[PDB]
Amino acid sequence: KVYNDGYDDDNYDYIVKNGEKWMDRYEIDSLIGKGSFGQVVKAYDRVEQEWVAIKIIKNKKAFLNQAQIEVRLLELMNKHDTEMKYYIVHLKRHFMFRNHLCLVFEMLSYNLYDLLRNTNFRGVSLNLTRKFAQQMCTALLFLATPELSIIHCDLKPENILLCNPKRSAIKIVDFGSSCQLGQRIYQYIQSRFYRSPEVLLGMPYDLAIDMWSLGCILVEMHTGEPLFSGANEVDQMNKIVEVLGIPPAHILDQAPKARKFFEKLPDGTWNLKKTKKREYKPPGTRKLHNILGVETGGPGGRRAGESGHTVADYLKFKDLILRMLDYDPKTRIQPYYALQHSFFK
Ligand SMILES: O=c1ccc2cnc3ccc(-c4cn[nH]c4)cc3c2n1-c1ccc(F)cc1C(F)(F)F
Repeated sequence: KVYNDGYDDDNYDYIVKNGEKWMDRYEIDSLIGKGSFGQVVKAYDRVEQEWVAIKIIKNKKAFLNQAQIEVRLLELMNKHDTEMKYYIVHLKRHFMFRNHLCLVFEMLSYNLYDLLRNTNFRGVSLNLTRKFAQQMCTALLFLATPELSIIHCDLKPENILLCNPKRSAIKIVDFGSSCQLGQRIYQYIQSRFYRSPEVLLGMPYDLAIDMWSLGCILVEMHTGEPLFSGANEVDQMNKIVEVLGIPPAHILDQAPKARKFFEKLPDGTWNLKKTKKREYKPPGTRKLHNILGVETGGPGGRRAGESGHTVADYLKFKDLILRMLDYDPKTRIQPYYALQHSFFK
Protein backbone atom coordinates (compact mmCIF):
# COMPACT_ATOMS: atom_id res chain seq x y z
CA LYS A 1 0.00 0.00 0.00
CA VAL A 2 2.78 2.42 0.94
CA TYR A 3 6.34 2.79 -0.32
CA ASN A 4 9.25 3.99 1.84
CA ASP A 5 6.92 4.83 4.73
CA GLY A 6 4.74 6.67 2.21
CA TYR A 7 7.49 8.95 0.90
CA ASP A 8 7.90 7.18 -2.45
CA ASP A 9 5.67 6.10 -5.33
CA ASP A 10 5.61 2.74 -7.10
CA ASN A 11 8.43 3.94 -9.37
CA TYR A 12 10.83 4.40 -6.43
CA ASP A 13 10.62 8.17 -6.95
CA TYR A 14 10.41 10.51 -3.97
CA ILE A 15 7.02 12.23 -3.98
CA VAL A 16 8.06 15.87 -4.41
CA LYS A 17 5.99 18.38 -2.45
CA ASN A 18 6.23 22.14 -2.92
CA GLY A 19 7.04 24.03 0.27
CA GLU A 20 8.69 21.07 1.98
CA LYS A 21 11.91 21.88 3.83
CA TRP A 22 14.74 19.33 3.83
CA MET A 23 17.26 19.03 6.67
CA ASP A 24 16.44 22.52 7.97
CA ARG A 25 18.29 23.84 4.92
CA TYR A 26 16.70 23.20 1.53
CA GLU A 27 13.32 24.74 0.73
CA ILE A 28 11.74 22.71 -2.08
CA ASP A 29 10.02 24.86 -4.71
CA SER A 30 9.06 22.87 -7.81
CA LEU A 31 9.94 19.99 -10.14
CA ILE A 32 12.46 20.91 -12.84
CA GLY A 33 12.38 17.66 -14.80
CA LYS A 34 12.26 13.87 -14.69
CA GLY A 35 14.50 11.05 -15.90
CA SER A 36 15.31 7.36 -15.52
CA PHE A 37 17.59 8.26 -12.61
CA GLY A 38 14.78 9.97 -10.74
CA GLN A 39 13.92 13.66 -10.47
CA VAL A 40 15.53 17.09 -10.45
CA VAL A 41 13.97 19.69 -8.16
CA LYS A 42 14.38 23.45 -7.77
CA ALA A 43 15.14 24.38 -4.17
CA TYR A 44 16.49 27.25 -2.07
CA ASP A 45 19.58 26.66 0.05
CA ARG A 46 18.91 28.86 3.08
CA VAL A 47 22.46 28.28 4.34
CA GLU A 48 24.36 29.48 1.26
CA GLN A 49 21.39 31.74 0.47
CA GLU A 50 21.07 30.81 -3.20
CA TRP A 51 18.93 28.76 -5.57
CA VAL A 52 20.15 25.24 -6.30
CA ALA A 53 19.08 22.24 -8.36
CA ILE A 54 18.78 18.98 -6.44
CA LYS A 55 18.96 15.69 -8.34
CA ILE A 56 16.91 13.21 -6.31
CA ILE A 57 17.96 9.69 -7.28
CA LYS A 58 15.34 6.92 -7.12
CA ASN A 59 15.28 4.77 -3.99
CA LYS A 60 16.64 1.60 -5.58
CA LYS A 61 20.14 0.08 -5.60
CA ALA A 62 20.58 0.11 -9.39
CA PHE A 63 20.08 3.87 -9.72
CA LEU A 64 21.92 4.61 -6.48
CA ASN A 65 25.02 2.82 -7.76
CA GLN A 66 24.86 4.66 -11.08
CA ALA A 67 24.57 8.00 -9.28
CA GLN A 68 27.63 7.25 -7.15
CA ILE A 69 29.61 6.89 -10.37
CA GLU A 70 28.42 10.36 -11.32
CA VAL A 71 29.39 11.73 -7.90
CA ARG A 72 32.85 10.18 -8.32
CA LEU A 73 33.47 11.78 -11.72
CA LEU A 74 32.00 15.15 -10.74
CA GLU A 75 34.06 15.31 -7.56
CA LEU A 76 37.08 14.15 -9.56
CA MET A 77 36.57 17.11 -11.90
CA ASN A 78 36.17 19.48 -8.94
CA LYS A 79 39.64 18.66 -7.62
CA HIS A 80 41.23 19.95 -10.83
CA ASP A 81 41.53 23.70 -10.28
CA THR A 82 41.47 25.13 -13.79
CA GLU A 83 39.25 27.75 -15.42
CA MET A 84 38.08 25.19 -17.99
CA LYS A 85 36.37 23.51 -15.03
CA TYR A 86 33.66 26.17 -15.19
CA TYR A 87 31.99 24.81 -18.33
CA ILE A 88 31.02 21.72 -16.38
CA VAL A 89 28.09 22.13 -14.00
CA HIS A 90 29.38 22.34 -10.46
CA LEU A 91 28.43 19.59 -8.06
CA LYS A 92 28.22 21.55 -4.81
CA ARG A 93 27.61 18.63 -2.46
CA HIS A 94 25.55 15.49 -1.88
CA PHE A 95 23.61 13.85 0.94
CA MET A 96 21.22 11.03 1.76
CA PHE A 97 17.64 12.10 2.43
CA ARG A 98 14.89 9.61 3.28
CA ASN A 99 16.79 6.81 1.51
CA HIS A 100 17.33 8.98 -1.57
CA LEU A 101 20.74 10.09 -2.78
CA CYS A 102 20.56 13.82 -3.50
CA LEU A 103 23.02 15.75 -5.66
CA VAL A 104 23.12 19.53 -5.26
CA PHE A 105 24.12 21.40 -8.41
CA GLU A 106 24.15 25.10 -9.24
CA MET A 107 20.85 26.42 -10.59
CA LEU A 108 20.78 27.10 -14.33
CA SER A 109 18.02 28.53 -16.53
CA TYR A 110 17.05 26.15 -19.34
CA ASN A 111 18.56 23.61 -21.74
CA LEU A 112 19.75 24.15 -25.30
CA TYR A 113 16.76 22.29 -26.74
CA ASP A 114 14.49 24.84 -25.05
CA LEU A 115 16.43 27.59 -26.81
CA LEU A 116 15.88 25.86 -30.15
CA ARG A 117 12.14 25.55 -29.52
CA ASN A 118 12.07 29.24 -28.61
CA THR A 119 13.40 29.95 -32.10
CA ASN A 120 10.63 27.67 -33.37
CA PHE A 121 13.46 25.37 -34.47
CA ARG A 122 14.84 27.97 -36.88
CA GLY A 123 18.13 28.15 -34.97
CA VAL A 124 20.29 30.87 -33.45
CA SER A 125 22.91 33.10 -35.08
CA LEU A 126 26.35 32.05 -36.30
CA ASN A 127 27.66 34.50 -33.69
CA LEU A 128 25.87 32.86 -30.76
CA THR A 129 26.81 29.47 -32.18
CA ARG A 130 30.48 30.46 -32.23
CA LYS A 131 30.34 31.38 -28.54
CA PHE A 132 28.72 28.05 -27.67
CA ALA A 133 31.16 26.12 -29.87
CA GLN A 134 34.22 27.64 -28.19
CA GLN A 135 32.96 26.80 -24.71
CA MET A 136 32.09 23.22 -25.65
CA CYS A 137 35.53 22.68 -27.20
CA THR A 138 37.03 24.07 -24.00
CA ALA A 139 34.80 21.73 -22.00
CA LEU A 140 35.95 18.80 -24.14
CA LEU A 141 39.56 19.92 -23.66
CA PHE A 142 39.04 19.73 -19.90
CA LEU A 143 37.61 16.21 -20.10
CA ALA A 144 40.66 15.24 -22.18
CA THR A 145 42.92 15.94 -19.20
CA PRO A 146 44.93 12.69 -18.83
CA GLU A 147 44.05 12.25 -15.14
CA LEU A 148 40.38 12.62 -16.09
CA SER A 149 40.07 11.17 -19.61
CA ILE A 150 36.30 11.43 -19.25
CA ILE A 151 33.86 10.59 -22.04
CA HIS A 152 30.52 12.34 -21.51
CA CYS A 153 28.98 9.74 -23.83
CA ASP A 154 25.61 11.51 -24.14
CA LEU A 155 26.13 14.99 -25.58
CA LYS A 156 22.90 16.52 -26.86
CA PRO A 157 20.87 19.79 -26.66
CA GLU A 158 19.01 18.52 -23.58
CA ASN A 159 22.29 18.07 -21.69
CA ILE A 160 23.59 21.58 -22.36
CA LEU A 161 22.24 24.37 -20.15
CA LEU A 162 22.39 28.16 -20.35
CA CYS A 163 24.19 29.71 -17.38
CA ASN A 164 22.24 32.97 -17.40
CA PRO A 165 19.13 34.06 -19.38
CA LYS A 166 20.96 37.28 -20.33
CA ARG A 167 24.46 35.84 -20.78
CA SER A 168 25.99 33.60 -23.46
CA ALA A 169 27.63 31.06 -21.14
CA ILE A 170 26.72 27.36 -21.28
CA LYS A 171 27.56 24.30 -19.18
CA ILE A 172 27.33 20.53 -19.69
CA VAL A 173 25.16 18.35 -17.43
CA ASP A 174 24.31 14.71 -16.75
CA PHE A 175 27.49 12.67 -16.39
CA GLY A 176 25.40 9.69 -15.33
CA SER A 177 25.91 8.02 -18.71
CA SER A 178 29.59 8.88 -18.50
CA CYS A 179 32.74 6.86 -17.82
CA GLN A 180 36.48 7.38 -18.13
CA LEU A 181 38.64 5.97 -20.93
CA GLY A 182 39.18 2.22 -20.70
CA GLN A 183 38.60 -1.21 -22.20
CA ARG A 184 35.32 -1.49 -24.10
CA ILE A 185 32.41 -2.59 -21.91
CA TYR A 186 29.34 -0.99 -23.48
CA GLN A 187 28.41 -0.71 -27.17
CA TYR A 188 24.89 0.75 -27.39
CA ILE A 189 25.85 4.25 -26.26
CA GLN A 190 25.08 7.93 -26.97
CA SER A 191 21.74 9.35 -28.08
CA ARG A 192 20.98 8.14 -31.61
CA PHE A 193 20.95 11.52 -33.39
CA TYR A 194 24.43 12.23 -32.06
CA ARG A 195 25.82 8.70 -32.12
CA SER A 196 29.28 8.42 -33.68
CA PRO A 197 29.96 6.12 -36.67
CA GLU A 198 32.44 4.04 -34.64
CA VAL A 199 29.65 3.27 -32.17
CA LEU A 200 27.18 2.52 -34.96
CA LEU A 201 29.76 0.19 -36.50
CA GLY A 202 30.42 -1.54 -33.18
CA MET A 203 34.07 -0.51 -33.10
CA PRO A 204 36.34 0.60 -30.23
CA TYR A 205 35.69 4.18 -29.13
CA ASP A 206 37.37 6.97 -27.17
CA LEU A 207 36.85 10.65 -26.35
CA ALA A 208 36.50 11.48 -30.05
CA ILE A 209 32.87 10.33 -29.99
CA ASP A 210 32.02 13.45 -27.99
CA MET A 211 33.63 15.58 -30.70
CA TRP A 212 31.36 13.90 -33.24
CA SER A 213 28.35 14.72 -31.08
CA LEU A 214 29.51 18.33 -30.82
CA GLY A 215 29.67 18.61 -34.60
CA CYS A 216 26.09 17.39 -34.93
CA ILE A 217 24.95 19.70 -32.14
CA LEU A 218 26.57 22.85 -33.56
CA VAL A 219 24.88 22.42 -36.94
CA GLU A 220 21.55 21.84 -35.19
CA MET A 221 22.17 25.07 -33.28
CA HIS A 222 22.38 27.27 -36.37
CA THR A 223 19.67 25.52 -38.40
CA GLY A 224 17.24 24.62 -35.62
CA GLU A 225 16.97 21.00 -36.74
CA PRO A 226 18.93 17.78 -36.04
CA LEU A 227 21.57 17.08 -38.68
CA PHE A 228 21.03 13.31 -38.62
CA SER A 229 17.56 12.44 -37.30
CA GLY A 230 17.47 8.65 -37.69
CA ALA A 231 14.38 6.67 -36.70
CA ASN A 232 16.72 3.72 -36.14
CA GLU A 233 20.41 2.83 -36.50
CA VAL A 234 20.08 1.89 -40.18
CA ASP A 235 18.19 5.10 -40.91
CA GLN A 236 20.74 6.97 -38.79
CA MET A 237 23.69 5.67 -40.81
CA ASN A 238 21.96 6.31 -44.14
CA LYS A 239 21.32 9.92 -43.12
CA ILE A 240 24.98 10.24 -42.16
CA VAL A 241 26.04 8.71 -45.49
CA GLU A 242 23.78 11.17 -47.36
CA VAL A 243 25.96 14.01 -46.10
CA LEU A 244 29.43 12.53 -45.71
CA GLY A 245 29.39 9.68 -48.22
CA ILE A 246 30.39 6.03 -47.81
CA PRO A 247 32.87 5.54 -44.92
CA PRO A 248 36.50 4.69 -45.87
CA ALA A 249 37.26 1.06 -46.75
CA HIS A 250 39.98 0.78 -44.10
CA ILE A 251 37.32 1.50 -41.47
CA LEU A 252 34.54 -0.74 -42.80
CA ASP A 253 36.94 -3.68 -43.20
CA GLN A 254 37.49 -3.62 -39.43
CA ALA A 255 33.88 -2.91 -38.45
CA PRO A 256 31.96 -5.76 -36.72
CA LYS A 257 28.55 -4.31 -37.64
CA ALA A 258 29.58 -3.08 -41.09
CA ARG A 259 27.14 -5.40 -42.88
CA LYS A 260 24.24 -4.01 -40.87
CA PHE A 261 24.52 -0.99 -43.15
CA PHE A 262 26.85 -1.86 -46.02
CA GLU A 263 27.67 -4.47 -48.66
CA LYS A 264 31.15 -5.65 -49.64
CA LEU A 265 31.25 -6.09 -53.42
CA PRO A 266 33.41 -8.70 -55.22
CA ASP A 267 35.91 -5.94 -56.05
CA GLY A 268 36.45 -5.32 -52.34
CA THR A 269 34.56 -2.03 -52.35
CA TRP A 270 31.63 -1.12 -50.10
CA ASN A 271 28.15 0.05 -51.09
CA LEU A 272 24.95 0.81 -49.19
CA LYS A 273 22.49 -2.03 -48.61
CA LYS A 274 19.03 -1.77 -50.17
CA THR A 275 16.64 -1.25 -47.26
CA LYS A 276 13.00 -2.39 -47.27
CA LYS A 277 10.22 2.46 -46.92
CA ARG A 278 12.13 5.77 -47.04
CA GLU A 279 14.37 7.07 -49.83
CA TYR A 280 17.83 8.64 -49.67
CA LYS A 281 19.88 10.93 -51.89
CA PRO A 282 23.02 9.36 -53.40
CA PRO A 283 26.02 9.16 -50.98
CA GLY A 284 27.49 12.59 -50.25
CA THR A 285 25.04 14.54 -52.40
CA ARG A 286 23.39 16.24 -49.43
CA LYS A 287 26.20 18.73 -48.91
CA LEU A 288 26.74 20.56 -45.62
CA HIS A 289 27.53 23.55 -47.84
CA ASN A 290 23.87 23.64 -48.88
CA ILE A 291 22.46 22.60 -45.50
CA LEU A 292 24.10 25.61 -43.86
CA GLY A 293 23.27 27.77 -46.88
CA VAL A 294 26.82 29.11 -47.11
CA GLU A 295 26.13 31.08 -50.29
CA THR A 296 22.36 31.50 -49.95
CA GLY A 297 21.98 33.67 -46.85
CA GLY A 298 22.24 30.89 -44.28
CA PRO A 299 19.55 28.40 -43.14
CA GLY A 300 16.30 29.14 -44.97
CA GLY A 301 17.87 32.38 -46.16
CA ARG A 302 16.95 33.96 -42.83
CA ARG A 303 20.46 35.34 -42.26
CA ALA A 304 20.81 37.26 -45.52
CA GLY A 305 22.28 40.72 -44.93
CA GLU A 306 23.00 39.94 -41.29
CA SER A 307 26.47 40.81 -39.98
CA GLY A 308 28.81 37.95 -39.12
CA HIS A 309 27.06 35.81 -41.72
CA THR A 310 29.11 36.30 -44.88
CA VAL A 311 30.26 33.51 -47.19
CA ALA A 312 33.69 33.72 -45.55
CA ASP A 313 32.14 33.31 -42.10
CA TYR A 314 30.13 30.28 -43.21
CA LEU A 315 33.13 28.63 -44.86
CA LYS A 316 35.07 28.80 -41.59
CA PHE A 317 32.10 27.30 -39.76
CA LYS A 318 31.63 24.55 -42.34
CA ASP A 319 35.32 23.61 -42.26
CA LEU A 320 35.39 23.20 -38.48
CA ILE A 321 32.26 21.05 -38.59
CA LEU A 322 33.64 18.74 -41.28
CA ARG A 323 36.77 18.25 -39.17
CA MET A 324 34.49 17.32 -36.26
CA LEU A 325 32.51 14.92 -38.46
CA ASP A 326 35.54 12.94 -39.63
CA TYR A 327 34.66 9.25 -40.02
CA ASP A 328 38.11 8.41 -38.67
CA PRO A 329 38.16 8.93 -34.87
CA LYS A 330 41.97 9.04 -35.00
CA THR A 331 42.15 11.95 -37.45
CA ARG A 332 38.99 13.64 -36.19
CA ILE A 333 39.86 17.11 -34.90
CA GLN A 334 40.72 17.32 -31.20
CA PRO A 335 39.67 20.02 -28.67
CA TYR A 336 43.12 21.63 -28.45
CA TYR A 337 43.17 22.21 -32.21
CA ALA A 338 39.46 22.86 -32.62
CA LEU A 339 40.01 25.90 -30.41
CA GLN A 340 42.84 27.03 -32.70
CA HIS A 341 40.59 26.96 -35.77
CA SER A 342 40.02 30.12 -37.82
CA PHE A 343 36.32 30.02 -36.89
CA PHE A 344 37.17 31.13 -33.35
CA LYS A 345 39.24 34.22 -34.23
O1 LIG B 1 16.36 20.00 -18.52
C1 LIG B 1 16.86 20.69 -17.64
C2 LIG B 1 16.45 22.01 -17.52
C3 LIG B 1 17.01 22.78 -16.53
C4 LIG B 1 17.95 22.22 -15.68
C5 LIG B 1 18.47 23.04 -14.70
N1 LIG B 1 19.42 22.56 -13.81
C6 LIG B 1 19.83 21.29 -13.90
C7 LIG B 1 20.78 20.88 -12.97
C8 LIG B 1 21.28 19.58 -12.97
C9 LIG B 1 20.80 18.70 -13.92
C10 LIG B 1 21.26 17.45 -13.95
C11 LIG B 1 22.31 17.01 -13.27
N2 LIG B 1 22.43 15.72 -13.59
N3 LIG B 1 21.53 15.39 -14.39
C12 LIG B 1 20.76 16.45 -14.66
C13 LIG B 1 19.85 19.12 -14.84
C14 LIG B 1 19.33 20.42 -14.87
C15 LIG B 1 18.35 20.88 -15.81
N4 LIG B 1 17.77 20.14 -16.81
C16 LIG B 1 18.02 18.85 -17.09
C17 LIG B 1 19.05 18.52 -17.96
C18 LIG B 1 19.32 17.19 -18.26
C19 LIG B 1 18.55 16.18 -17.69
F1 LIG B 1 18.81 14.88 -17.98
C20 LIG B 1 17.51 16.51 -16.83
C21 LIG B 1 17.24 17.83 -16.53
C22 LIG B 1 16.18 18.11 -15.65
F2 LIG B 1 15.20 18.73 -16.30
F3 LIG B 1 16.60 18.86 -14.64
F4 LIG B 1 15.71 16.97 -15.18
